[PDB]
Amino acid sequence: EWVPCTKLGRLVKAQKVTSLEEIFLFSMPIKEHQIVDTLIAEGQLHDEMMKIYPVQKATSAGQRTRFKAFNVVGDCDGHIGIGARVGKEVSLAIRASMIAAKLNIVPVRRGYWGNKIGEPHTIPMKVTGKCGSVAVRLVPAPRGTGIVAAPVPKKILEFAGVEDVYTSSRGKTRTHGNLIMATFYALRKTYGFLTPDLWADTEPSRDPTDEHAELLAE
Amino acid sequence: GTVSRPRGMRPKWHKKRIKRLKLRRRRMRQRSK
Amino acid sequence: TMMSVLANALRTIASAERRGKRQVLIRPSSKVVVKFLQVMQKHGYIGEFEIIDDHRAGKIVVNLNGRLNKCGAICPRFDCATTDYEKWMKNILPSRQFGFVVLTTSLGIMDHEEARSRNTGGKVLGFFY
Amino acid sequence: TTKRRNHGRSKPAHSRGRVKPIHCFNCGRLTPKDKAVGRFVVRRMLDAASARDVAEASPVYGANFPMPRLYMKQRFCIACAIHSRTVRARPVGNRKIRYTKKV
Amino acid sequence: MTKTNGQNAARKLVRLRCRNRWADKGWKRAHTFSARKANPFGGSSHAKGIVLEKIGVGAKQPNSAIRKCVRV
Amino acid sequence: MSAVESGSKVLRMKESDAQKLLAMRCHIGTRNQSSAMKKYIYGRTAEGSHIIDVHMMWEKLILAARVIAAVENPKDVCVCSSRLYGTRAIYKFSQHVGTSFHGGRFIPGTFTNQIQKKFVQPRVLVVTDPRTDHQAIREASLVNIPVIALCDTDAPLEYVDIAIPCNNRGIKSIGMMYWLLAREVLRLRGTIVRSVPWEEKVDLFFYR
Amino acid sequence: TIGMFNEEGENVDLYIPRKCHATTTLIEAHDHAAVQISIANVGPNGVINGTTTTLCIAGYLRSQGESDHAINHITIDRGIMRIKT
RNA sequence: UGCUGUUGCUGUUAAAGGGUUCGUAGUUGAACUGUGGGCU
RNA sequence: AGUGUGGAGAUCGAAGAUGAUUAGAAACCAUUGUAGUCCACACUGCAAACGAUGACACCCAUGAAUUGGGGAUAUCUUCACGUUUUCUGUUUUUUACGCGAAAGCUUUGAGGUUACAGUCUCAGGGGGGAGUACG
Ligand SMILES: [K+]
Ligand SMILES: [K+]
Ligand SMILES: [Mg+2]
Ligand SMILES: [Mg+2]
Ligand SMILES: [Mg+2]
Ligand SMILES: [Mg+2]
Ligand SMILES: [Mg+2]
Ligand SMILES: [Mg+2]
Ligand SMILES: [Mg+2]
Ligand SMILES: [Mg+2]
Ligand SMILES: [Mg+2]
Ligand SMILES: [Mg+2]
Ligand SMILES: [Mg+2]
Ligand SMILES: [Mg+2]
Ligand SMILES: [Mg+2]
Ligand SMILES: [Mg+2]
Ligand SMILES: [Mg+2]
Ligand SMILES: [Mg+2]
Ligand SMILES: [Mg+2]
Ligand SMILES: [Mg+2]
Ligand SMILES: [Mg+2]
Ligand SMILES: [Mg+2]
Ligand SMILES: [Mg+2]
Ligand code: NA
Ligand code: NA
Ligand SMILES: [Zn+2]
Repeated sequence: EWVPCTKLGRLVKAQKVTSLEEIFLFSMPIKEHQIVDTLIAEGQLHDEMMKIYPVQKATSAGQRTRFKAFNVVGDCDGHIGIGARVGKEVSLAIRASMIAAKLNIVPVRRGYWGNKIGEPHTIPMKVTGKCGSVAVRLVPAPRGTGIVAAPVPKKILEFAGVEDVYTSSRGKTRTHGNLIMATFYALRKTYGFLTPDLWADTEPSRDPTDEHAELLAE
Repeated sequence: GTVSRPRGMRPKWHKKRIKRLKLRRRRMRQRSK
Repeated sequence: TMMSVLANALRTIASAERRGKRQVLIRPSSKVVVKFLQVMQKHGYIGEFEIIDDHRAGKIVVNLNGRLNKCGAICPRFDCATTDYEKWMKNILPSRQFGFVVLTTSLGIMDHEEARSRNTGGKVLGFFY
Repeated sequence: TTKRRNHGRSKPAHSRGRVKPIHCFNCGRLTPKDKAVGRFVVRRMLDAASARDVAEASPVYGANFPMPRLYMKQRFCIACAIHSRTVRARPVGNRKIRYTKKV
Repeated sequence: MTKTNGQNAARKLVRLRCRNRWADKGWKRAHTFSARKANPFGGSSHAKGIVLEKIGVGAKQPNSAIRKCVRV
Repeated sequence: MSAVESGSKVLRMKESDAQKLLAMRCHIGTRNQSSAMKKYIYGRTAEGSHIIDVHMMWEKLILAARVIAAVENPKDVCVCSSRLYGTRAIYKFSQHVGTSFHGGRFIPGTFTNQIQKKFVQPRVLVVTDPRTDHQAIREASLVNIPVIALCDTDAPLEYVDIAIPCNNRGIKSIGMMYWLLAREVLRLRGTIVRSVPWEEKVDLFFYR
Repeated sequence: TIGMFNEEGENVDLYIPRKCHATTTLIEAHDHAAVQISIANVGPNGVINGTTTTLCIAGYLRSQGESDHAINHITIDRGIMRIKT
C-alpha cells in the first residue's frame, strides 16, 4: 500500500492524470516510482541489468569495497530510462538502481527515412550525445537495415523502440559507465530539435496542479 | 621537486657524459687518419 | 585579412541565432550575400531585412524569427554535377525531410531542390536548416 | 600542473621581458625584483622600558619631542620569507586573497 | 587553422602526406629493405636447417622453468 | 498592470499613493547599479544615490498583485524573509491576505527533500531581497516555482521573474510596500472596494 | 495540424512539447526550471472577472537572469502593461 | 584504424609551434556596371 | 657561459690553497684566490630564448581600475592639476554562454566544431637505443 507524499502523487492515485505525456508536457519532476508503475500497463515495462562492477576506497586498514549497478527500463514504444546506484552488497545496489531508472523516464521521438508509410521506424534527424570522452552519433537508416551498433548501445536502442539506425562511437568506449549515459543523452535530444512541422503556434493550457487545486486542498 | 620522475640520472649530467664521449671518438679517428 | 565576404556574413547570422537575438547587423554587404538571404527568406527561415547605402560596401539589418538552426558556407566552392546531389545531402544535412543546399549555377542562385528540377549543376555555396 | 595564474610574480605575458634581480635581505640570493617578497618596516630604536630611562636623562627628548625611528625596505627570497614566517602556505581556496595596504 | 584548404593547393597536400607516411612504423617497415636483410628467413614463412646442439633456456620472472630449445 | 481590457483608469496612481511613497522614501537606491536594474533608474541625486522611477515602480506593483489575486488558495502562496526588519511586515501581510509565510533562516531541502516533515510545495514565492534569500530562490529553480521579489538598485536578478523596484533596505520602506501590496490585492479580490481609505494603519507593519 | 503525419493521414507523434513565447525554443521534459504564470483579467469596475492569461518561460532564460526582461516585453504586447506616463 | 585524417586526427600540462624579424617562387585575396514594364 | 687581439682590474669569484664538519667529505660552512666579471673591434648562434599557447581577419555577457591622445561641461595654485560623462589605442583584474580527461580557459579563448569547411605556414604518430653512428 502506497500513500503519496507529493501533490503529483495524489493526483495519479486519484485518477486525475492518466498518462505520462501530461507530466512530460509540463516538465514536472517525478519523485516517487509508484507513479510510473501505475501509468504504464502491466506487461509494457521491461528492465534489465547492464553492468555491475566494484569500486574501492583505501583506508587505514586495507580498503573497503562497494558495488555499482546500471539498470535500464523501457516499453519498446518510445519511453526509456537509465539508473545507476551504489551499495555495500550486490543485492542492495540492484534494487536501488531499478527505482532510480524508473525516475528518469524520457520520451523519444521517432520518424521516417524517406517515404512516410506505416509506423515510424527510426530517429528523425542526426543527433549526438557526449559523456566524459565518449560520444555516440545516431544517423537515420532505411527500412530493414536493423540496429548497426555495438552490443551495449544496441540493447538500449531496442528498449527505446527504434528499428533502423546507423551508429558511430568515438573516445574510450570501453568505459561503459560513460558509454551507457552517452547513448541515453543522444535519444533525449530528439524532442529538442525544432523541425518545420512544429513551426505552428499554439495556446498554452493550465497546469494540472492548478486545475485541481481545490481537490488537493481537501 | 619541481619536476616529474626521470628515466635515469639527471638529464643535464647525462648530456654532459655524452658530450665528453663524442670528444674522445673525434680524437681517436684523427689519430688514425 | 578578410578573404570571403559570404563566409563572414553567414557565421554572424548563425551566432546571433544561437544566442537568441532578434536582429543582427552584417557588414560588408555584397550582391552574392543578398541573393543567399532571399533564398532563405523564400522558404521562411528569416524575416524581413533591409539594405543601407553608404557609398561603400553597404550594411544589412535582418530580422530573425526563431526558426533557423544553423547556416554556413562551404569553402572551397566545389563543383557539383546533377548526380552528386544525393552525396551532398547525405553529408551536410540533418535529414532527407528538411534542409537545403544552395548552389550557384548559370541559371542563377538557387537551392538544390529547384536545381534538380531544372536539370542543372553548379558550384556549392552553403547550406541552412 | 600550473599552480598559480601569475606564476608567482607580477609579469604578465606581454608586458616585459626581464626584470633586474636583487639580493635577498637575509641570505643574499638573487631574485627578480617583481618576484621577491617586499616589506617596509618602521622600528623604534628602543623598547618601552629603555625609552623611558633614556628620556628622563635627556634635556632634549620628552613628551613634546619624540625619539627617532629606523626605516627599512626589506626584500626576501621565497625560502627566507617562509622560514621567517613573513608568509605561510595557505589552503587552496585562500590563495587568492590580496591586501593593498598595511593592516 | 591546421590544414591548407585552397582549391589549387593539391601539390602541397600531396607532398605533405608523402613525407609524413615515413613516421608510421608499419608503413616504413614495408617499404624498406632493412627488415628483410636482417630477417633470417629472408621473407619466407618456413625454413629448413640442421640441428647443432640442444640447449636449455630459463624462463623470465616471475615464471620459473627450463624451456627446451635447439640451435639450428 | 494598469491597462485593462475595458480601458478604464481605475488601477492607476491617484496622487495620494504617490504621497505615501515619497513620505517613506521608497524610491532611493544605494549608489550601486546592476546591468539588470539599469532600466528602472531615472536619475542620480547627490551623494551618489540613485532614485527610482515612480511610474515604472508602481506599474510593476500592480502586475504582481494581479498574479497573487489570480491564484485562488492563499495558503498556496508562501512569503519568505531573511532580514529581521521584514519579519514583522510579512506577518501582518499574511493575516490580512491569508497566505502562508516564514521568516528567518531558510532550511535547505525544504522544497526538495520530500521525506522530511515540513516539506512544502507552494506555487508562488515572494521574497524581500534576492541577495539575502538566495537559498530559497535557488531551491525554487528546481521544482518549477515562479518568484516575485523586492529588488533594490544592486540586485541580482538571476532567477527572479517579476521584480518590484523599491528600497528593500530600511524599516519604513518595507512596511509601506507590503501595506500597499496587501491593499491592492484586496480591492482586486472584491473586498474593501469602497473608495474610503483602508481602515488598517501602516504602523502595524513596522518592525519593533 | 502540428506534428508528424504519415501518408495514411494519422498523427504519429507521441506528444507536442510547449514552444516558448520569448525564446521560441522547445521546452523539454526534464527542464524543471521552466514556469507558467497566470495573470488575472480585471473588469472595468475594478475586480477580477474570473479569467486569466497564461505565459510560459523556458528554463535557460531564467538562468541568465533575463526572465524579468522578457516578461516586460510580453505584457506590453498583450496590452496588460502601459509605457511612458 | 577518425593509429596517415581531402571527406576526417593531434600540438597549455600526454609525442608535437620554429628564439625574433625581413623575404623570393608558391597558395590565398574587398566592393561596384544587373528589381524589365502594361493588360484582362 | 666560451674564443681572438688590445685596454682595465675596485667588487665578487669556476680551477687551486688552507681551516673546520664527517665513518669518509673530494661537498654544503669559514679565510683566500687564477681564469673571468667591465670597455673597443671580430667570432660563436645556444636557454624552463616560457604564455611550455605560430601569423592575419570576424562575432562575443557583466562590474570596478589603469597608461597615452582627443571631445563635451562643479575643485586648487598662479598656465598646470584634479571632477563628471563619452571615445580610439595599450598592459591587466573580478563575478556569463560555451568548451575541456580534468586542472582550468573565457571580448586577452583553450568559445563560436561529428550541426566536423575564413586564409597561410611549422611540427607529431607506444617507450628505449638516440639527437647516438655514418656522410
Ligand atoms: K585623458
Ligand atoms: K582616457
Ligand atoms: Mg614539492
Ligand atoms: Mg609540485
Ligand atoms: Mg614532461
Ligand atoms: Mg608593449
Ligand atoms: Mg626571458
Ligand atoms: Mg611573489
Ligand atoms: Mg573507417
Ligand atoms: Mg592521435
Ligand atoms: Mg610535451
Ligand atoms: Mg614562441
Ligand atoms: Mg571578389
Ligand atoms: Mg676577452
Ligand atoms: Mg685579452
Ligand atoms: Mg673574494
Ligand atoms: Mg669560496
Ligand atoms: Mg678532514
Ligand atoms: Mg616561464
Ligand atoms: Mg618550444
Ligand atoms: Mg603609454
Ligand atoms: Mg575577465
Ligand atoms: Mg575539421
Ligand atoms: Na626629558
Ligand atoms: Na681581477
Ligand atoms: Zn634568502
